[PDB]
Amino acid sequence: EAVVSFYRSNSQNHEWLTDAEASPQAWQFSWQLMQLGKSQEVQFFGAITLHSKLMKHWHEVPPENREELKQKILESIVRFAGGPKIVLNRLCISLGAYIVHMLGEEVINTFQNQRSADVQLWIMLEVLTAIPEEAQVIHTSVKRVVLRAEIAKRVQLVIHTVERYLKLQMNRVWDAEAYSNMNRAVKCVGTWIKNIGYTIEGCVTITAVLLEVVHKCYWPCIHGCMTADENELAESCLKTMVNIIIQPDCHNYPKTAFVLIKMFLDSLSEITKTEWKRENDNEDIIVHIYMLFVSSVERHSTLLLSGITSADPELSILVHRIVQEILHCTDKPGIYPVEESCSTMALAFWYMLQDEVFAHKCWEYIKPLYAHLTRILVRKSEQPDEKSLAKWSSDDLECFRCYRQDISDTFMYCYDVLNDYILEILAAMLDEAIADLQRHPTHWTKLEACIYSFQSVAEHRQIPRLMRVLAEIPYEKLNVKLLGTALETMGSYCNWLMYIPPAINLLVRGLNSSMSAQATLGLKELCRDCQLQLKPYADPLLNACHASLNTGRMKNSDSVRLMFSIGKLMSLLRPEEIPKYLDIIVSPCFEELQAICQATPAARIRTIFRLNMISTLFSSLNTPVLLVMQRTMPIFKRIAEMWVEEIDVLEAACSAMKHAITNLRSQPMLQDLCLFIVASFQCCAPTLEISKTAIVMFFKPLMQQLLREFIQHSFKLFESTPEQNFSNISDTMETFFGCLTQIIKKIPQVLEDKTLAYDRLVFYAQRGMTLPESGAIRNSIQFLTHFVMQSRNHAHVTEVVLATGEQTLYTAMMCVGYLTPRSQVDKFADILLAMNRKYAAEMAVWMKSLMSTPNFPTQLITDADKTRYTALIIKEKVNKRLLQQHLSEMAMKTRG
Amino acid sequence: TEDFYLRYYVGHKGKFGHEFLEFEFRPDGKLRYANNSNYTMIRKEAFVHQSVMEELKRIIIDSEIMQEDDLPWPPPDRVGRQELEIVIGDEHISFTTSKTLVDVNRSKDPEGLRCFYYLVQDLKCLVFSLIGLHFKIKPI
Amino acid sequence: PGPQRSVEGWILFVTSIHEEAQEDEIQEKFCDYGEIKNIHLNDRRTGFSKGYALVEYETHKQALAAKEALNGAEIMGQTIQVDWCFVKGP
Repeated sequence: EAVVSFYRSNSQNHEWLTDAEASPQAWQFSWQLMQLGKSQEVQFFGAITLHSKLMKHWHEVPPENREELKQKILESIVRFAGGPKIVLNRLCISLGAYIVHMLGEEVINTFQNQRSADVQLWIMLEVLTAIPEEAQVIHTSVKRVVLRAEIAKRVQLVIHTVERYLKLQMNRVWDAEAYSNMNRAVKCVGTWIKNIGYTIEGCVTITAVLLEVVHKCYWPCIHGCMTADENELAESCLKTMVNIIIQPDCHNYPKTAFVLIKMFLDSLSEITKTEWKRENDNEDIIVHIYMLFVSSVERHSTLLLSGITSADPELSILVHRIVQEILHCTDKPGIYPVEESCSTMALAFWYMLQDEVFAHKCWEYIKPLYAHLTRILVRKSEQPDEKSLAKWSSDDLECFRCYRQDISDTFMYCYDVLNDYILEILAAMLDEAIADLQRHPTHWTKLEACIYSFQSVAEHRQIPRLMRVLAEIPYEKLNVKLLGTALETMGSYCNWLMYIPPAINLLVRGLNSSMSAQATLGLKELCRDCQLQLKPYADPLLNACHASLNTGRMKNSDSVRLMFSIGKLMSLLRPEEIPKYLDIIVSPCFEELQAICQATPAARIRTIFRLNMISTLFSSLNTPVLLVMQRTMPIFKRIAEMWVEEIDVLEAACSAMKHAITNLRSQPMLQDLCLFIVASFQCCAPTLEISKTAIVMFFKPLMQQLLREFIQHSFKLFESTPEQNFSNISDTMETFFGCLTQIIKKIPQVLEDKTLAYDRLVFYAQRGMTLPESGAIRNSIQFLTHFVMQSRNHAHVTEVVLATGEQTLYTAMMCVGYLTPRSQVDKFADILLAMNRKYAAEMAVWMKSLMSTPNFPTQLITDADKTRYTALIIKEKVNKRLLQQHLSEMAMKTRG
Repeated sequence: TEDFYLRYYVGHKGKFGHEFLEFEFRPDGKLRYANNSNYTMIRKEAFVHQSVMEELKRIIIDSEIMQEDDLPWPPPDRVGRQELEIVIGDEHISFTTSKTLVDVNRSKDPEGLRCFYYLVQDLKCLVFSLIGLHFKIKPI
Repeated sequence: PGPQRSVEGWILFVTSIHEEAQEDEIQEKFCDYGEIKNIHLNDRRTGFSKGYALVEYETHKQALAAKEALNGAEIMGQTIQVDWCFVKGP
């Protein structure tokens, strides 16, 4: 009954209680744990136990007391019907899973036994539904095929039953408890349809009944907001219908397929029309109806397509009717997020048809649709009018953005039908979009939507119109929204530009307004893709940019990208002008920093910006800049002291340093680095990050000394209290080794430096694995794994390996079964493997000695299973996954 | 943790057009693939099963292509531009290089490029087998 | 979840396939459940296998029968993991 404490804090504690559900006493304590008058909290745990045990430990069951188990479960169900809900349901499912096992009549007597009045039926239904799903996971020690086969033999009973119940209810009074039971009923069926398969030919009966059930839920509310009960029941009716057509086998039943689809259509049309009304009462019903149609077409592509061309009359009409519903669905009014939740449904559908026809006349037959659709999209591509002034919540706005993404993708797709034709329609809608603002200048929605539609196709005369239109549009007159789109749509057309002069005009202009970031992105795109072309305007932009930065109005965050465009523009500058521009554009950044160098949390920010700005400008300017860095190297030392205690600023400065250092390889920089790093070291994670980066580009003295200092300093930090600090040291432990690992593969002759103290390295490396960080353990491991690799090639290093030989594999086996979390076990099979390829013989012995000849690789694991795992581990040197399997099994058997 | 995300891109924007091969694995298991060849733009999309996401990950974790960096690497050049963006859990990466035995050696870290260009093949081969069956054809 | 039919039929994604595993091995335990429309066993860095295969069955009855019956298979030493290759949505 200790589980109670856990219910107030389930998450941070489980493990105990769970394994207790595994022990055979679980059977004895469950029924006692869920007695009368006891807390529902533990009673649910009493129920989950019996359940898990019935599916997981049927192996620990006495065939002699089989029926007892049932009678046992039947009594509880009786006690809990009316008591706690969650429990009853759990008991019901327990009764079901029980039955699953008896399959190899049971399903027929279960039904008979149950065919309070109301409750009784709930029990039965819940019981029968839980059956096909348990059989899906329940371990019956029986081949799956026969467990499926047995159940598939009683489907008709299930449905025919439900189908019988429903109709029976179609004549009586629909009690609240009646809807609910009818829900279970309809859901029961559905579950059996997706889990077990039945011929569509026998689903026509129920299909029709459910249909009328739906109707009986929708039409009384029309005169259309229905109770949740009617809605839940409706959905479930609909979902089951979906499950009915989607079946995998149905596709070959062109006959039942048409029949059912025709009845779905001719019976659901009305409801669709009524909800397409603007007085929204249920958006729920229409999504499922529209969903069902869209889906039923997916499952039967051939019927739909063949109806188009082979044109069986019955099909040409059906198909057109099915598409009209979906087309309507797509064209449905309102913004996707707020007014009509069916837009996604329709977009999903077109994708299928468009790809299905591309994978005949169907292409031409789809053109009209495709064309019409495109228009609809742009229509839905229209952002919410500020009339509603976004009375919506960002959720909706955030989701709309996602929506638009799917809507622009759909655009793309239809572009594949008409490479240029789509361009025509978009133009047409833009011309109208012209007559929209023309008559009513408040129609920016249609302007932004139209523009948006064009940008949507920017990934492939109609086009330039767009450009001109953008120039003509007086963006300062309409809502800020147009400026952001206009600019963004232009950025996407970077390629088509390679019309550039006005592009600049727009971007620079777009910077003036609220939406700077947008213009920023647009600019950066242009700079990256058509640099040569902007050379004439490089002198201009570069200077126009420096000015735009002056106002503090521009966001620093965004201002950084402008720095990117600048650096890219500078490249296209003349000899004379470059440095002066750099001076005019870089000096401020350093001096600002310098001022702060005077010597706070408010200063930390300014420090970061200036540092990143350079970092960026450098990044793009690496496409020289050496003189700039030469006279700068000293200030990074200074910034480090200010930032000695703040990694944030630290990382910021290093990045800057790194990006500029990149230019040197392609040499005076190396000197201040050892100076800048000698100040940094004087042991956060970024610090070693650069040391490695610097080192890896120098593949001799400059590098060896920095690495040697690099190792010896790390130890000092690593020298903190092993117990806590080491745990606390997770970040640096991962990093340090991650770097010493990368430095190994490249810069290999490095392992050559006899100077390096490896015994020390490994000393700590074996600890990290045994660390408390969830992932840093891979680094230590990864490191060791790559040392053993090179170690087999250098006697010098081999020594270290020989000594650390049995020690490592020991450290590995300790974590793998006693110290390393259950999940991070596989990360060790790397070192165990690296040791078999270079030292198979040695590893074969260090393994037997630590596993077969130890008192306790673990106390629980069996000497037998221990000896065999030890054998497999040493035999597999060609597979790492295998190791992970042999490793894991033992890992389990080890911890118990 | 659900942060898995993979993407790739390799194409040249010459005067003759933008040839390319760029596919992407979305978090929800959506595999969009696009490729325009000039011996035509073949769009493709599909939701790969959980397990496929797992394999993409496994291949990535064993290639240790998450440690490497394009810092010393050859940036994109007139001839080409390769992109790789992987994210697994709380670690996100994205690389930039040009398309391509000697060119890789002459690069700062040939071992860096060798791993990168080696994973790409491991991913290329997968996304191709995936598509090559769902739609009956690879790119030529 | 939710399997997806492919142009050629239904496909499964077999994971945990031995590294030395050849088309013959996979083609040995997957033909017993139906006439596989196609098969696929993806090598790299001279490694004979990549650990996975796209087994395709004309039907879905066979695909599932296999998916369930071949889930714990232990070929060439390692156990395998058979899953539906393509699902139909997130």
